[PDB]
Amino acid sequence: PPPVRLFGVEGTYATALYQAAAKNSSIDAAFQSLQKVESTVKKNPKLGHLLLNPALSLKDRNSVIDAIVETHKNLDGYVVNLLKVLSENNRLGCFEKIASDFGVLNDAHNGLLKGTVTSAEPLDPKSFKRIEKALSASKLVGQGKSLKLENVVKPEIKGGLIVELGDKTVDLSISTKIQKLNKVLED
Amino acid sequence: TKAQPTEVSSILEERIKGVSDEANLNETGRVLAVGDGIARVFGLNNIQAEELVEFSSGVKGMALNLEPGQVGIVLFGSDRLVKEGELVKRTGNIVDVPVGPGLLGRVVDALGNPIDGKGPIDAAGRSRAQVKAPGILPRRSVHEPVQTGLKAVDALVPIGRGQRELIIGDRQTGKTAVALDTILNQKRWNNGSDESKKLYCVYVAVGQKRSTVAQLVQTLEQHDAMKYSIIVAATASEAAPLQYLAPFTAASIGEWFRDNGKHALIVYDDLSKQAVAYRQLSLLLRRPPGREAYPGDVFYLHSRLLERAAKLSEKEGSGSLTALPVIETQGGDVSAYIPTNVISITDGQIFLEAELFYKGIRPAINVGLSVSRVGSAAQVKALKQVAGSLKLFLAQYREVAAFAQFGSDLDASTKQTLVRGERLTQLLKQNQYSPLATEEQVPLIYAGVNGHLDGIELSRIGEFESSFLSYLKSNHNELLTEIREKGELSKELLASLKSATESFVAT
Amino acid sequence: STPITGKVTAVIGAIVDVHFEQSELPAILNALEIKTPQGKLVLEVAQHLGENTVRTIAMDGTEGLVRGEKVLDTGGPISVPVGRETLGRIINVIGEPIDERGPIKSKLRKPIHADPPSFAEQSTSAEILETGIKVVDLLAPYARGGKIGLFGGAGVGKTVFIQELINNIAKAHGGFSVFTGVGERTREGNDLYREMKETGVINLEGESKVALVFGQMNEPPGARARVALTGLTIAEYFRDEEGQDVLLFIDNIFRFTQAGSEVSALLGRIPSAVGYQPTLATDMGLLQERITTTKKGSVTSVQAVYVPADDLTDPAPATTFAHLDATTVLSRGISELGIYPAVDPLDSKSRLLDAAVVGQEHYDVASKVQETLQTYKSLQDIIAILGMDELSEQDKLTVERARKIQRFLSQPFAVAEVFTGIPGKLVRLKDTVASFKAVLEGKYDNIPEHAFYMVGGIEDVVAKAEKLAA
Amino acid sequence: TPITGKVTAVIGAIVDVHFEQSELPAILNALEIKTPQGKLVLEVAQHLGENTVRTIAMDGTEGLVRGEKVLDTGGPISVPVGRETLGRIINVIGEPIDERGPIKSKLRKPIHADPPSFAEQSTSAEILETGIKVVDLLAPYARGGKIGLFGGAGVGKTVFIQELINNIAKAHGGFSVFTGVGERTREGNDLYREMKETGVINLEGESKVALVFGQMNEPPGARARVALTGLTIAEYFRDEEGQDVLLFIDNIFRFTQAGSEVSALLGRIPSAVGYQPTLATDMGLLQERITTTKKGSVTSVQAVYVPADDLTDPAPATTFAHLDATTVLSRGISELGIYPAVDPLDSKSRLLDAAVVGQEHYDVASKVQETLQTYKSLQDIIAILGMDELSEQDKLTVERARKIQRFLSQPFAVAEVFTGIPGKLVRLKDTVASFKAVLEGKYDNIPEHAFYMVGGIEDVVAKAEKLAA
Repeated sequence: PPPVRLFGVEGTYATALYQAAAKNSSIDAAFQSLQKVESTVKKNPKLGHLLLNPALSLKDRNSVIDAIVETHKNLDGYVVNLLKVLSENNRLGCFEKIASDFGVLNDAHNGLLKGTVTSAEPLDPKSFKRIEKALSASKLVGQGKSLKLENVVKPEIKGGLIVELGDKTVDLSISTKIQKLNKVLED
Repeated sequence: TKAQPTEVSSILEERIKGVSDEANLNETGRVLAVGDGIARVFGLNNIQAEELVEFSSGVKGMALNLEPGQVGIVLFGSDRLVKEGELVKRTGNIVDVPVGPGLLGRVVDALGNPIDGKGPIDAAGRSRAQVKAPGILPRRSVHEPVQTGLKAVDALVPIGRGQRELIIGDRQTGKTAVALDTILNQKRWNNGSDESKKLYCVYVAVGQKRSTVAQLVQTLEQHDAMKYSIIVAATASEAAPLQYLAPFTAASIGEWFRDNGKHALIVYDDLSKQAVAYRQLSLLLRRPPGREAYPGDVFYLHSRLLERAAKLSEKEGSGSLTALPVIETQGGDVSAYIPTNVISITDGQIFLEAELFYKGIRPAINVGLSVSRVGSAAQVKALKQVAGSLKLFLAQYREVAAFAQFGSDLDASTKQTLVRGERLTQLLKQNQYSPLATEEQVPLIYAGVNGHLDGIELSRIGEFESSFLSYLKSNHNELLTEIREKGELSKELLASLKSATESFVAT
Repeated sequence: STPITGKVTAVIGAIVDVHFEQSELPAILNALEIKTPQGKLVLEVAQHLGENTVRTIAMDGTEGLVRGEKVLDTGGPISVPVGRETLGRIINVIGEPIDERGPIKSKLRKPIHADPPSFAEQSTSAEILETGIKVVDLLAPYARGGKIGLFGGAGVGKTVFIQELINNIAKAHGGFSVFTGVGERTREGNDLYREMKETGVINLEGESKVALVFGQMNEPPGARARVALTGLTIAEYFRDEEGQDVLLFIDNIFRFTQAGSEVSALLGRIPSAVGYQPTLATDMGLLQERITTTKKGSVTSVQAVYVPADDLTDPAPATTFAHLDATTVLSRGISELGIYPAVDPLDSKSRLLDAAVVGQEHYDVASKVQETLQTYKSLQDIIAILGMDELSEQDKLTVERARKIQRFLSQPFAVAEVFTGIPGKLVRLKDTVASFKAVLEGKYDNIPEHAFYMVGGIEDVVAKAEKLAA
Repeated sequence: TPITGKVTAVIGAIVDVHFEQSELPAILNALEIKTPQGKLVLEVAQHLGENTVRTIAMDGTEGLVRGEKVLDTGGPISVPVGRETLGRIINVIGEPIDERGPIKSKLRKPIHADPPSFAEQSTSAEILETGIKVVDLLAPYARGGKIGLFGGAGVGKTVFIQELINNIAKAHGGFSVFTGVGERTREGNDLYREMKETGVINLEGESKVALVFGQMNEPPGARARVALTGLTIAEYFRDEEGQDVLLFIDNIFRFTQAGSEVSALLGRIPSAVGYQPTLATDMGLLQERITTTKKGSVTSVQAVYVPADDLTDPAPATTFAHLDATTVLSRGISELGIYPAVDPLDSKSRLLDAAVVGQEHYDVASKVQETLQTYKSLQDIIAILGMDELSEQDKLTVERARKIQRFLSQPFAVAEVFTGIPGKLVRLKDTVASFKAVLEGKYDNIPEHAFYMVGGIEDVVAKAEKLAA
């Protein structure tokens, strides 16, 4: 079965897509072509959301598909069959949804495990590196499966950081500790 | 977010893979979900509605939902045979049953297999489960008696051939016994000749345990009446689709009698259990309406079933299936949806009352809640004359009786009524599993109505009835022959009968 | 136009969904025909559900429908035939001759759906219909153009009452009548057919002063619902385009409710009280409003209603109760007492019994009758238990007259020469008023009680006194 | 190659598995998930497709980790049956919970089995005497029959059943199965002790009884398949060992309840009241797996906890259909204090025919019914207007009926303790005679309280002497 079954509707499309291109290989190619047409789809404003939204027929949708394969003639063919499927199921609002999911499955297949280090402020590159090193040398990412890690800045968190990936987190923020401390001296 | 039945991942991945099946979308299709005895198969787009589909397990199932991609095929068997991904190949036939005279002396399951196992059915045809009701033009007005041998039924709510008469009343009030009495009196015609003057009785048993059915066949074999009866059975164990299909295929068997021009009678016991079966079937189908717990369209099911019994014209060979529905009433609630529906469809009600069962009328028919809309035109001409004011007397008795239990100083007129009335109810009293010949119901009603028994003490009325009949059998057996032969009472006969009755007042 | 082809997608009961192609959408309330070995299955378009997929209700049986079966669109509501040829010919729900006389149609067809007549169109009646049935004439006077309503129990000779009305009133009047039967039994159908052939109202060598639309309940629920609309349009054709007065008859409108309840549930609409359709009111309303006396014509409906388990507090009778002008209650008890008409006089109410409308004399006489009977009913309890003798001389005279009046109500019916044998009597309105007045004064208290029983007018009552005397 | 799977969902005790292998166990197959608490037995009930079955879980869920290994046991749970079942109390899985150690299995049979054929059926008619006065007079039981109670208070139901076991099963010599579906653990312990005491279970000795006991605390799903297990044990005796058996089932309302509980979770939109939209079929199979075939006669006793005492509820209603005789027990008669609490106007038996128990028996019963019905009829009038101010004829009837009502009493032997009155068991032949006399008003001349809570006519005479002092 696919690397990581995310489940969920619209991810049934992704699952299907994944296994279909997995058994014929060339998943990276499929993903790349899908990304490329997806990116120029977002960067085309009519059919950027103003024709991604339902209000079209099967037939009118089909002619939208025909225009889509004009946009980048030769994608990977499996994703051209996917476009047909999407036309027939008359979903296209969950087009980017499938794209994101196929990416997750794809980069899971690659083993590129992207994570995140939400923090209050942009952190030092030494901090980035040390955390990445530690994380690679941890049980959590033993390595063998590639590590990507992204620090993001979220203002809501007040001080500290939380490292997250694999549904395994170490939450060592300041805000939470303050909360608990306040609470315990309100008792 | 939409979830379509075509978003099944094996289907979906095949479509993405380009190449996809056809022909397994015509005459074949692959099961994909199946549980609750209700399959959903993908394919079969050449399926016609109501068709029978052969599961590769060997299960046969009719198809009741043709959905926008998945045909919902109701299994006739247990799903412990069926399993996911099986192929089903369309039989290509809507259900059909063998119909013939060979069904006489056969207990048969819905698909027409002898479950009494008296070997192969001698089937003179096959028929289809649904057959639309004969039109107005095929019909001709009723003119044929049916004498159940129960005095109250014949006198008060007469039944004729073609009529729809609903037997309604509380659960297991020996519901079967009321019906069985009719069958037993059809021995009298059975012994006789002219086969269109014989009712070939079809007892349909839905939802009942094998032991109950087995007892019935023993009783019938005891009365040697299985020699002219067909028992179509669908026991409780037998599948809900098979139970649903059982009345409509019983009807088809009946129509074969009609087609031959012969007359027959079909007991549908219980239609209520058909309705429960259809409730479970509908809900298992995802069939949307609760209907007060019975799905909308149950009235359509019952209505189409019942209107397939009719008295036909002589250019239709003068056929006539007569029907007797049996409806259990949950606490006597006639405003319950299934009871309401049936009452409208039928042309009579034969309400049975529990209190009166205990009071000693056994069977007990609450004559207030019993009607026969068609009425006399099947009541013997003689019996019509005698029982003319029997209805009035009883009606007066009912009003008077209400007053009477407050037992105040009685108006002379009321205590005349009270005394007469008390005797009349006791006169009516029936004895289970013992029909009575109409020729010998005419004397008893004459005696009672002409007040000869009003005097005779209440306790010994039961003795009197037996003895009176014996006395007439001994002495006025010529008179009885005439009542049998001529079936309307002449002035001379009325007087003769009066003289005989008068003599028997003092014994 | 060109064929508008739809492909069935789901056959699941009466609901059959069709997949018309783009730019060839039908419209709500159109009629689709599907060619079948059963002739033409008619589907009434009832929803658009999206992407050129309609949800339609079947009018013929849905057995053996093969998935993706081509569906033609007629393009508009079911189009009946209308004409003066409709008179004396029997046509089924889709307007097809079941009398097997072949083609019926004048020059016109009309849609089954039609808009209710406007406020402007309305014209108020005041004419007094004569039924000849004395109890009805005095104590619940009917009016020509009215919306008469036969509330009563389960088919309690219900058909017989209606049959008598058709037998008397139809021949008597010069107008047309329309008998519409909503899912009435095929036994009843054969009887009606035979009966009106016998009474010659239906004369197959001549014209008929009535048309028939006999609906049978073997027909699916959808057909049961819209049989009423079909009949209604024929009446509209008479009222409007033939300009004449009519005397519509519908039977039984509880079946109209039941049918509608069923297809509401089939349509998936959340059922209201006692399972009855959420659209019950407006559907009843549409039928009822359509029938009215305009300045184009006048149509006098008699709509039978079946009061399930004799409980009219049940919403379906109660909803109809509002819409009908001149209610009539038929009671099992009164029938059982042996009085045919089974109409219970004190329970029947007609708002046409307004004093001016029927004239002061009629009103006063009828008030006196009503009081006399009501007193008698009150006194029934005293006589029964307490005793007859303790009643006053005044009370005793009122009781004796009431028993006579009670059985003076009893009059035979011509169509119950079959259900009895005694030939019926059509009694003039004036004669009835006169005869009841006489009785109250006790001018015929020298006549036996049983010489009022089951006879017509005063002349008959006097004659029957002589017969009993002999 | 055992079918491996993962636990996709754990929505209540209706776990869903996703088999990774393309092999798919069929409906009613059984799966074992090896629990760190033991094992959990699950039974495949739907195939929802995408290799995701939906399985009923027969043991108490908790600690389930989604993804846990599944193993396919295949087919319905196959219990072990034999003569070795006799003298064991066995759990749903068939393992002795009375710690008699593992049964020496002979034949192990799947819990689900198809119900015997129409041909197989044979109709018995032999009277089975009870010795309870009301039972004997009003609704005589038959041997091989399906007997029914429709009690509302289980406190009374258990006593009634206990009395039946006490009388009938000592007289009976053949094998007997007690299957107690969802009943009180304390009560079950009482039975186990009592049975062991009355030697029917003799553990050191031999037992001609076997026991299956299902506690009401056991998870609903477990309770659902307790019944099927018992029917299998019974079937083994009936068929395979051929012996004439007995069977007691109490409380079979719990079978119904359990189904109603699972139904929602299974994914079925519930039918009226709340009962599962599969109620008729499920009940049907169960009551047709209990039969008197031509290979054996199994007298079965079914006890129904009518909820709220509403018989009109569909679940009691569908129980009424499959029973040869019923003896509805109701709160009113309990309030009247009469033990047995059998309604005398709500009992029936197929054997009440005069062709069976004789015309004289039937006539005696007829008079009792009519008299009591009159008495019930005049209850309104009695309250509104004095009983003195009723008709002379009626007052005799009323006096007779008050006596009849009291006469119907009879102290139980098992509950001789609970009643506090030494038990009374009276012959059927004696009963008919006694009532006949009373109806002829022979003993109508002595206190009404002398008929109250005591047995036979001779005892009434003696109690008159006691009262007279």
